[PDB]
Amino acid sequence: GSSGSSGSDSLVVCEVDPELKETLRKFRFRKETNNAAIIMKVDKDRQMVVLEDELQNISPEELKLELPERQPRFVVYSYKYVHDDGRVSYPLCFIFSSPVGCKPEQQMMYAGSKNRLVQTAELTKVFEIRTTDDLTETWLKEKLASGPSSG
Repeated sequence: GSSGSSGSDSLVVCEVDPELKETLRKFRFRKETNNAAIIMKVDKDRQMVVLEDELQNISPEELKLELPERQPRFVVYSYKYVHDDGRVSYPLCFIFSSPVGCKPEQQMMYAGSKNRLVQTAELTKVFEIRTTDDLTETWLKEKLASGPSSG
């Protein structure tokens, strides 16, 4: 992690909207049993993270399509992993949608509030996708299984 440059230690960290905070607490304990995703954004007007969209019964291939191509935002995908003996749990993870074609003025808004939004949802698993394309059934199940491959 050398490639890159920095200067001052401060960003435009945003708060965790009250209307959203619940969305997370509920998502983690929702009355569902399928794969669902939650895309949240940050309003520059209220410098606070607010829900943007919520899709249910969607695969790791559709979410990537729902995401933009040059706009940073938060995304909480809930996959369903099975065992074998007859046990299946849904390992909720935090998918940070951060493309390489967006502006450094916005990306920061999410890069600085990311920890805040995540910490709010209480997600022990957080991943960063360099691009929607990355968000693939595999690239996803790979992180859950047991860490990705190299890097």
